[PDB]
Amino acid sequence: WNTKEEAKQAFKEALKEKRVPSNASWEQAMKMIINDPRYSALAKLSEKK
Repeated sequence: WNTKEEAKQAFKEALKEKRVPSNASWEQAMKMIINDPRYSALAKLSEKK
């Protein structure tokens, strides 16, 4: 992604796919896409943005 906001949107989408609890922290939310190779692109993007 070339836009930080668009990156955040992609994260939220993956968070929905990972059924991330609304009471879960941002860090915990990212862990769901970090441990999942399928979203490794977003795991790195979260550091790029």
